Amino acid sequence: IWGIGCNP
Amino acid sequence: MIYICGECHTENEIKSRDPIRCRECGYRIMYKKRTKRLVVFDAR
Amino acid sequence: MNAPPAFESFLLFEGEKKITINKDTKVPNACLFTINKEDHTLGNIIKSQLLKDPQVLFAGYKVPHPLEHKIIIRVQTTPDYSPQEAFTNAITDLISELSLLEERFRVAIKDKQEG
Amino acid sequence: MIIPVRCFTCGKIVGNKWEAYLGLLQAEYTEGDALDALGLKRYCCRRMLLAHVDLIEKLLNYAPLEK
Amino acid sequence: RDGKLAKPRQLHNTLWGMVCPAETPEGHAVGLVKNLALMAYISVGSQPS
Amino acid sequence: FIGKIPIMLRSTYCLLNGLTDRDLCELNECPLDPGGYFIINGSEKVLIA
Amino acid sequence: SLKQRLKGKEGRVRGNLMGKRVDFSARTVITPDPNLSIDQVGVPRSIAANMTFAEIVTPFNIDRLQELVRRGNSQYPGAKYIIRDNGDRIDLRFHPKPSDLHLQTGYKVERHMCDGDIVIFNRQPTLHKMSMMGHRVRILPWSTFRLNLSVTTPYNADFDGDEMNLHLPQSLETRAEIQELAMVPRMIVTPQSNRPVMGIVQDTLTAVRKFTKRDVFLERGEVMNLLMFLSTWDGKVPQPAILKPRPLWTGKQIFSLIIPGHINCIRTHSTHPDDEDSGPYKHISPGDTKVVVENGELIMGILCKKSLGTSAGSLVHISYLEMGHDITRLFYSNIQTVINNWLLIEGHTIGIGDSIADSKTYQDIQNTIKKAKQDVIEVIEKAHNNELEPTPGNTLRQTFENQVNRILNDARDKTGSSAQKSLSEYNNFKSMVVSGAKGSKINISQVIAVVGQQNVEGKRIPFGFKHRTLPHFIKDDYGPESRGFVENSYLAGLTPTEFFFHAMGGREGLIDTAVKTAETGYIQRRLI
Amino acid sequence: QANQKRITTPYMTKYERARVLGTRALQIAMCAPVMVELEGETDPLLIAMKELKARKIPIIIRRYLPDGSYEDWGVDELIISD
Amino acid sequence: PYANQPTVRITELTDENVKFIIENTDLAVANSIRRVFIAEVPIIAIDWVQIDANSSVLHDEFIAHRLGLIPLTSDDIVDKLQYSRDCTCEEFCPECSVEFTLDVRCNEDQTRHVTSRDLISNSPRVIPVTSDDILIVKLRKGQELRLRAYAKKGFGKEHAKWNPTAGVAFEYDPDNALRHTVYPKPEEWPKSEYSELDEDESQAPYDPNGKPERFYYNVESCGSLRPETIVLSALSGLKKKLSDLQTQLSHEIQSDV
Amino acid sequence: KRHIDQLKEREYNNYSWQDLVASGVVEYIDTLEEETVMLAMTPDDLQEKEVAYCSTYTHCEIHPSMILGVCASIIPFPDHNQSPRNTYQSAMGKQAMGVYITNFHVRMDTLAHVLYYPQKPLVTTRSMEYLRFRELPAGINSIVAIASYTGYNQEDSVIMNRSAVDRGFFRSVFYRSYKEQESKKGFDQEEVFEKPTRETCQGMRHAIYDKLDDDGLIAPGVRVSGDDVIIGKTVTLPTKRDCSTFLRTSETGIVDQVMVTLNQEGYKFCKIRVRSVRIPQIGDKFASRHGQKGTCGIQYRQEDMPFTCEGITPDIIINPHAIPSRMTIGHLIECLQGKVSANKGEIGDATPFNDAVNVQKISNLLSDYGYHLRGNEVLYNGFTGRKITSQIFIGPTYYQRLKHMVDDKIHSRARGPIQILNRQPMEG
RNA sequence: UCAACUUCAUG
Ligand SMILES: CO[C@@H]1[C@H](O)[C@H](n2cnc3c(=O)nc(N)[nH]c32)O[C@H]1COP(=O)(O)OP(=O)(O)OP(=O)(O)O
Ligand SMILES: [Mg+2]
Ligand SMILES: [Zn+2]
Ligand SMILES: [Zn+2]
Ligand SMILES: [Zn+2]
Repeated sequence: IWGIGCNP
Repeated sequence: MIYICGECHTENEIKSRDPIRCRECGYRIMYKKRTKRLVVFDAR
Repeated sequence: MNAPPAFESFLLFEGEKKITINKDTKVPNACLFTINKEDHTLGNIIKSQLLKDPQVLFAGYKVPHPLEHKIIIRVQTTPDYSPQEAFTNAITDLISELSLLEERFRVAIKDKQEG
Repeated sequence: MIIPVRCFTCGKIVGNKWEAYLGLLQAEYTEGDALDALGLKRYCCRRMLLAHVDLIEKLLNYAPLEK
Repeated sequence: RDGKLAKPRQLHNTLWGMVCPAETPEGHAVGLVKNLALMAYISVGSQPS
Repeated sequence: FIGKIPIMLRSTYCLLNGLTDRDLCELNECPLDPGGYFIINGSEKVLIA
Repeated sequence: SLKQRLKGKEGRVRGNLMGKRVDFSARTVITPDPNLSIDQVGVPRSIAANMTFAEIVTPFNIDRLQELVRRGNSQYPGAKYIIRDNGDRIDLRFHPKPSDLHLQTGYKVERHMCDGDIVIFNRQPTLHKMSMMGHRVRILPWSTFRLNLSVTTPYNADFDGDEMNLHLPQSLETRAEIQELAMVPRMIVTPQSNRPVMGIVQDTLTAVRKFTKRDVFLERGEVMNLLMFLSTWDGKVPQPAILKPRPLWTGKQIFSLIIPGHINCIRTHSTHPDDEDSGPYKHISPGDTKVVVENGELIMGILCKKSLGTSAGSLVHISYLEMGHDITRLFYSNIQTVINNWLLIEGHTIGIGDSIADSKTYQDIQNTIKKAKQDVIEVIEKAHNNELEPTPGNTLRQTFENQVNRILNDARDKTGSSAQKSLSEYNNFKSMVVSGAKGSKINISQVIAVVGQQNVEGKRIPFGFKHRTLPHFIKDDYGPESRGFVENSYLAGLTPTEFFFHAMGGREGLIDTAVKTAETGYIQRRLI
Repeated sequence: QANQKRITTPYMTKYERARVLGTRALQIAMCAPVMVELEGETDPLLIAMKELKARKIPIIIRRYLPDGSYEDWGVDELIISD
Repeated sequence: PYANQPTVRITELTDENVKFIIENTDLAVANSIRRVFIAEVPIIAIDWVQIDANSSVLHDEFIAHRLGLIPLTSDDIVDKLQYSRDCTCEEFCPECSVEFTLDVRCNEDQTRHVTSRDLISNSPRVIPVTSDDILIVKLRKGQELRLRAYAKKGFGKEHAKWNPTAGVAFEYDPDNALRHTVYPKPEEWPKSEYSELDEDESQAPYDPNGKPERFYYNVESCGSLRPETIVLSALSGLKKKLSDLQTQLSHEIQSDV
Repeated sequence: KRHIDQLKEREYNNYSWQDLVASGVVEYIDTLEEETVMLAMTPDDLQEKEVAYCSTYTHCEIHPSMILGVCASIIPFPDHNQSPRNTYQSAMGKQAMGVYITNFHVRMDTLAHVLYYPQKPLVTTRSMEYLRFRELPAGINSIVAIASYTGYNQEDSVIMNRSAVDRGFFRSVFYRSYKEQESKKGFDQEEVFEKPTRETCQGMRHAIYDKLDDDGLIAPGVRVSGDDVIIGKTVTLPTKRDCSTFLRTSETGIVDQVMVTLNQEGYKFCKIRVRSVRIPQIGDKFASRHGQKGTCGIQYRQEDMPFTCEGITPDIIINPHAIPSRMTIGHLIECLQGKVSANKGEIGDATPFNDAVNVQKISNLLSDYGYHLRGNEVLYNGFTGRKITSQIFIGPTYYQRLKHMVDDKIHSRARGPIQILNRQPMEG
């Protein structure tokens, strides 16, 4: 829910 | 004991091994009626 | 089902002492007063009044556990003074202060009314 | 179900004020003005009347078990 | 519920406005049990004639 | 007579249908009760879509 | 069939022999208790009255056991049964049995569980051996198991409705085995990663960070009150750091009395400038970062998860490796008690004002978002005009997605950095993040600046409808808003499409958790 | 085995300490004579710990080597882990 | 080495409120006086209920709860009444308790509001602060409430039903000069009613040698005890607790000797 | 405006939603048609001429908040919370105690929990009106401080005010109903409701059979402690076998209603309902409307709780450490809006996508009523009286009492009953 | 004071 590399 | 009727709210006395039907209304749901012994409630 | 009765908070059960005094071996001239069935109301008052005393080197109070009902007051005094004497003097001073407060509050009441 | 006696937070009696609150609301008073007229000052007490849902009136519609 | 595939459970875009995005059970049934949105209606059926 | 079909409550064939809240209270039924369930062997059962 | 009886889980081999339901076990909800020690657990009276321990009547304990027998099952500190030498179990619950109340050496009194009993405490799943640990019983009012908060991390337990199993050893031999092999102070350091399993956590960690700042100065009464809760105190008040104008101690000076023995440790605080070590003020550290404990005295530093947490070389780990497990138990307990009372003084909170940022900060965040959206538009135009060229190993679609993702992630990071610059010293989000007690800079940034890109299956929000994400967006829109980017913060409030896309991301996370449990469990069973 | 050719560790392992303390405790609770002079200790496990500290527990541990052989190490001979 | 001499100035005195200021006193003494206001002032409240007939919608223990929370005038006899534990007689008697009775039936069609007025006390000094009224229950036609209750002396430490006060407002250092509370942005914070600062100055200058004094109290009565006598009873009860403590301490010191 | 004015006069104007549909104003669109339709979330923001995103909108959403279901519609400010937290709140709101139905007295349902004093939320969503949450609410508004007080709120637990609990706060009634049917299976073997006799009936128990009336059924109004005999049923033995029902262990209730009827078969059928009044303990589970729950860590009296200058002590203290990781900012906004509403006298509007209710506007409104903009308040420590140095966030938040209570979960075993096949301790 | 089954909840 954050970014592509983070968390969903 | 004495059972209060569900619908007409008239107490009827039904002996043991007797069908549960109130006289004068015929409703088949009776209620046992509150006990004579009294329970103490702490207001807390 | 495990709820303690409310009266346990302040009513001593039979065979329970309100005050037990045990000396503290780690330091000379120190004592530890355990008050049962008491709370912060008495503990903070006594600790403050003990702190006001100049010959009291250490004064503190603690509730060892919130669910249980006990107060532990450590008092250490200077040589030539006794921690028990410091505790008694604290209690008497607080009693005197409260009595003066009562008299002056009664006077203030009577003056706010009737004028 | 019925207006609680005593505000939970402080303990001021709010049980006697529900019928007066409803009457003041019928008068014209806004909820806040009615709460002020009843003397409720702290928001803890105003929550008691403002958020109360009186279900006792709905429960009284059902007929009693014993008449 | 036994199937561990994370495809049938995910909130699809087409669920917008018709199935609640928030309300789903958690456990073996995440995303498999759904709830209607407030304004959603379900067709009752009609004769095509 | 071929059988008995359980009736969904507050549907058109339920006795509670078309009754004002006062009449529902006379029958000891809640005006706010949604209906949509069957009473089978005394238990309320809800068909899940 | 006979095969089905013996075959799987719930079969005889696995469901009845490898594991089985056992007696002398109690399950109830857990609630916190900062006042209990690490090894102590809090047991309700009813649980303690049902469970029993058989004690052999000896000449030295015959009087106490006969008193317990006289009390019986009804009065709580009593005995449920008396087992004779023959094996006959006289029952103390049912009827006085006045002739059978007598005790002689060799009889076994099944006394009720009392304070000081050793019990195994368990939480499911028992992933590692720290999930079953031996605790010393303390009987407290009310109906929940009460455990120290340093012990929550090994059990993976939080007090939000969790329950814990309790198993009571029934023999002196197995009681000694439990006490030595599995006592909680003996389990502090894990063999899995040669790090402590337990550390200071939650309120105590934040309050320790605040307590050990240079600013903290404690007057005489506060110092005495805090020393009251230090169990290992020698009874001597340290000479205050500031003798004049008014005698004022320091938080570090009092925490030095907590640190046991003579422990030497050097750590660094989380907000330690990398420049400080290279440049001047190495040992002065203007921010009071770094941490130096010499001779068991905190000379300088602010403590956080890096010093008092579960990591190798921590003050906790050094205490275990140097002073022993008993003294380390006392160390944990004393930290929690005195720092929780100072926290009663100072206080801690979270409010809306923490989420609010400066007006300039909000303006900068908005400008960064505008610039990023404009750059994404430019990239989309390059792709549409076919100017874009594929990155090696990637298709044109993949390289376009990567470029857009990079732009959006860099803007998100810049907005997050602006939000974090905005934070004051008093900010409580920052307090919890700096201490390491809870939260992360990612959370602060999402709260204050930008929630970020919502991605499902490692890609931006997919085109679930026909060639578009939602019906509100036009077909073939690859811009940030269409594909899931959430520019509003949580405090600002997500717009409806951002809300749905955020729901999609959260759903993916929940599905991942639920699916994960079973596969990992199978793997663990196979390995064992 | 003999006093010579003992290959196992001189230090008592944690498991040996646990089982020795538990066994001695159970014996003490079963009216077994107590070697050390208890200083008002009425708990069998505490008395067993006290005996272990004084190296007066009358037990010899038989450690089975994986080849099938055994070595008899007295509790006194073993070095207490704690 | 001795206790300070406190001074009291009463600013407001109304049948429901006492606003006063205590000067030259310790923070611990002031806080514990407030604490005794809340928890350790004796009062009279119903603690025994026996419901002969309850056909109301509310169950019996709900009715008992509501009856216990009802305040009862305890101005004078609460000091005369003994605790039930202290009283020699078994159960309850006129010296240890007060008896109330409720016999209400809704014969009429209109809903009957059972109020505290319907509670009838055997002793005139204790009345349910009726001299609207607290609503115990609403009765539909054909619904009846009959009960007997006993009201006993007690203080708020046992149960909140025995709290004599509604809200005790306690404030010290109205302008932050001891810096006991450190404002992150002082200007955003509203001024206190007792504040003497000018509008420009958010906080008073830090006083390094200061100690909390001049405590401000506003004690609101629940109607059971007059707000003046709440404060007087609290002071007297705290003094009595200290004197009992001193007696036990002297006895134990003598025993040690 | 014509349609809206006629709907506003809905009753005594005979204009309804169906007339709105018949006019062609609104239309029902399914997912397949949703694929072929350009929608606008709002008319003003989107249809009106601007930098032209789309100039071919074919439909407009009536209101975005309708994308949520029944349970998520009660969540106030759901757009300010993390997404998993709204799922958690849906799940927990299915578990809150309230008045489930108004006819709860007539119904004899096993495991019925009904709250003493339900309250409607001070911060409410508009769609709640259509969920009847005002009519049958579940939960109480409570003064909540987000603070670390004594460590008993740590992790996810919650400190509670014992005085408030003593004044009726979150007190519930648990009704358990027991059913027993006398039946005849063998021609000579029958079951009869009767008070069992020690000599006449072979099977008996230590449990007291005195409370049973002549018919064999306990009368209403009798206190029944755990393992007492609710219903006395004896079977003729081809002397008699005791099949009498007993209370569930630790029920400890008072009989409410005893109904005696005839089932479809014609046999006598008895239902007995038992009241157990459950006061909040220090194991019970309470949750906000924002997906963060917790058991009661400890209960402190009003003298011990921290107090404000006005004398207000929080009903509930929750640990601050809950907020940061979960990012449930809707909780903080709901406390602020509840404070504003309670001081103003209105009921706050927390519809998900209002766009007319910023946090700054709520803060400015709270400033007018004499409080700090952000809702922080100077709290005085209850034990010592000293001002807490950090000003603490206090406000009225709606809390729900979940059905999970410690008394139902506490269990212990010591050489009890054992299964026949495995000869191992039983399950449950 | 049985046992199978299902479903629903709790981590
Ligand atoms: C943290 O991990 C725990 C454990 O792993 C254990 N657990 C829980 N459910 C299961 C399950 O189905 N199967 C297995 N094997 N274990 C399970 O529960 C996990 C977390 O779950 P959550 O993510 O909901 O914890 P919140 O973050 O939600 O805590 P709030 O703020 O409510 O107190
Ligand atoms: Mg949990
Ligand atoms: Zn009839
Ligand atoms: Zn109030
Ligand atoms: Zn008497």
